[PDB]
Amino acid sequence: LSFQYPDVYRDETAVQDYHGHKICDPYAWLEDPDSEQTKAFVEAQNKITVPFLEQCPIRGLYKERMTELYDYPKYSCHFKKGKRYFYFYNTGLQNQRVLYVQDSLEGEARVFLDPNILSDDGTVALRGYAFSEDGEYFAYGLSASGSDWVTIKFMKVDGAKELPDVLERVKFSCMAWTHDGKGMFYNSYPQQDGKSDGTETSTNLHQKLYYHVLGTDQSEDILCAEFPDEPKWMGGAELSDDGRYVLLSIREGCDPVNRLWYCDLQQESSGIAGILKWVKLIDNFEGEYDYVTNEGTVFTFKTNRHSPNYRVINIDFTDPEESKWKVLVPEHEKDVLEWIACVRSNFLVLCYLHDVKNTLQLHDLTTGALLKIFPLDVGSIVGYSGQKKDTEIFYQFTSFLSPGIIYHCDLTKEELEPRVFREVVKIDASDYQTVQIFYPSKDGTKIPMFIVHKKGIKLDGSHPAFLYGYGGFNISITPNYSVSRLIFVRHMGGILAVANIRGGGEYGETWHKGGILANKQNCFDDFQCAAEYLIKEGYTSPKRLTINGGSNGGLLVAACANQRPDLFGCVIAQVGVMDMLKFHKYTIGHAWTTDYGCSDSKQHFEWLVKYSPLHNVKLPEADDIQYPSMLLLTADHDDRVVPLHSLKFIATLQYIVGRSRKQNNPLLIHVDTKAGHGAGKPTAKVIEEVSDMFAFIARCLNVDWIP
Ligand SMILES: O=C([C@@H]1C=Cc2c(Cl)nc(OCc3ccc(F)cc3)c(=O)n21)N1CCCC1
Repeated sequence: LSFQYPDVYRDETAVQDYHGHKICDPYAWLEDPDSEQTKAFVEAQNKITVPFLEQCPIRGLYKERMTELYDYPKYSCHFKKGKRYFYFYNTGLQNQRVLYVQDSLEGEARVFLDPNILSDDGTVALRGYAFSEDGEYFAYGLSASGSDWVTIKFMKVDGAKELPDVLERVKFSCMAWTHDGKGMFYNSYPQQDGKSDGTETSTNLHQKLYYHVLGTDQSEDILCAEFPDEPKWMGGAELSDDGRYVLLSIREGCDPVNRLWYCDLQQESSGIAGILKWVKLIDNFEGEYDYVTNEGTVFTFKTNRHSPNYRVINIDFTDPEESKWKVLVPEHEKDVLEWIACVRSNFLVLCYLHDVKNTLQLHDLTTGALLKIFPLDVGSIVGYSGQKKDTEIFYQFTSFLSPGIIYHCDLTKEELEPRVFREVVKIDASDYQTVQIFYPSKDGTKIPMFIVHKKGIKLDGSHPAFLYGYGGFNISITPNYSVSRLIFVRHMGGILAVANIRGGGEYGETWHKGGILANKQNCFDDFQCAAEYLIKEGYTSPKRLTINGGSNGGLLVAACANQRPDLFGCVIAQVGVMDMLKFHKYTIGHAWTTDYGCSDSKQHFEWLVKYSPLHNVKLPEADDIQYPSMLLLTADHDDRVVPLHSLKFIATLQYIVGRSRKQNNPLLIHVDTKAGHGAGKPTAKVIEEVSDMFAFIARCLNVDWIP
């Protein structure tokens, strides 16, 4: 190799006992982000990775092309608040998109909130916001350096006037104004020792629900709900459309279930003055209940209660027993109800997932009957606006081969006419083909996969491929426009693939349950079978195949590298969960035990230890097999998945596998600064990251640039 791996001390005395099973953790010390030892480790690692990537002549070519092609106007849906319209817009290469305001759709827009002026490198980003019911006041969250921590600030909308109000210690928070305009619900965590900036690893427990009265200090905020005996519970508030009820959704973890309590605000003795008079309508974690709208005491919810593909029910608060609920929109046999919104008083907009593609349609609130289908090409809905009081909808559609397009429909009209509102890269979609196939996994289950490539290629195994997966947390991986991936097709001759493996939401809760807990290994088997399909069918060959995933997808590709190193040429794991025995100890990791289990349980430990990437690094038995080239990407403010996961994993890879004489493929990490898990990352950093990724592939697989 062009470089030498850093010295990394092994604490051979570090052992944890798990129900009698001893696990050695010689790099446990990398769990302390503040030590001189850990800082020295990160610096030494970056010092080998950066020259390796930057020496690849493809990196500069890729970066230039990405900078050119990503430079196109990006608009969000318009949305109306009070008498004004708002929308986000990026002129092309701004680090953060900017919020604009206008007095009508025809009116001249002006800047309302520009996050770019809050830093010099675009690393302060918006994270959550809420307008008051009348649209005259505005709360917004700010996150620095990509941390999940939020500071909430406030503006008067008329004149875009900054207000003094500031809320600290906010994380994983609701933002909900009471319709009297007096104040806003939000969540905070109690003060903790050490840092709260995203570089700490401290577990987040005892989240509370507070109410902030506009024009007061945070110290005076009213505590409205707390769960002293249930440190993991998190209670989010929303107001009913008529302003009468606070609905509290209590969550215990990342499971699609919640308790649902309500407070009739008219029944408070003296306004919001302390713990509210909660009525515990649904006081268990057996199902999800997501508020859509109400008409008096009849409340409409999206639910998965006895309905793994989701359905719409009405619960009457005056007769709340489950036998009495009405099924407004029954469950479909295969299509998953993703979300539903009430608009124009008595319409419902329903978004379904049909074989991993979105559909959109309009239903009647009173009967649930279908009224109108909104035609879409094959792709995803990634934005929507239209509240109960609104008389129009906007929605944003995206696909693999065309950028986002915004549609508008005036719902006041007899003849409903969905029309293009905003359409914008100077890329010919006709040069590419997209297909969806279904391949059998190990157990026979058919798994969907999308494949995108240049039209007319020969399936002779000669092409480099980029195979992406996630597989968890009920997240569905649906088509989206990616300039970075298309550059790999056009300028590196590549084939793109996304495998819709189990654990995701693509086929509802049964699909999710097929990739969790004792069945987590299904995710990895599904993904390995996707690779085998691409190889058998002649799209690629193992030495030419790159796999990529982020977060739970980082776990995916890391486990696959350990289990089938022969199947892959290159692995890029972004912000991955690698220590499956300790993940629950840090920040919000406790919430993930609903998908993974927890090593505190003897039963769950036996699942986890079999696939935990950190614990399954092993030299391939066969002399002709080495590990694939591997690149781990993380950042120093990733407080979602603390970076120790990647630090410990790369130390282990370099020691166990990197020292072997047969290992010639590099095993590298890069740890970025002023960045976190990914949300809110500035454009400049996104461009650098994708350039790093495709330079790694180019160098490791010796791929030529195609001008
Ligand atoms: O980030 C996550 C998961 C997946 C989506 C998500 C969200 Cl939206 N919020 C998360 O945390 C906030 C939260 C909010 C409410 C709640 F009930 C539990 C957690 C969260 O942890 N997650 N990881 C899972 C694998 C490693 C990272």
